[PDB]
Amino acid sequence: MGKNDNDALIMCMRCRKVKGIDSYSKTQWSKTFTFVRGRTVSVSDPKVICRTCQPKQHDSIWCTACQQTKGINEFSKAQRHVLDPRCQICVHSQRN
Ligand SMILES: [Zn+2]
Ligand SMILES: [Zn+2]
Repeated sequence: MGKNDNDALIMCMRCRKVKGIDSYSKTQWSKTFTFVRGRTVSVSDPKVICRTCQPKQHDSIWCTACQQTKGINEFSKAQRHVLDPRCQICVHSQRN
């Protein structure tokens, strides 16, 4: 499960930087090999990027109740429509 085969280093095509499963996501690193006839096989040419090389953005809503940035996950849909969104926690704190 990592006796010595965990020293594999995948070259990044983005920053031409070579790193191990450390700087490589498990999902991306897994693409280094595929399953054939029920046998593990190394991909001929696996194209992957670094964790930082890949994009990462998420929508959020500014709250004036606590003056803290929060995602839309912890924010009700209606709270997003209003002109003054309030965290699902702030609303239960201000008794609205
Ligand atoms: Zn990279
Ligand atoms: Zn708030």
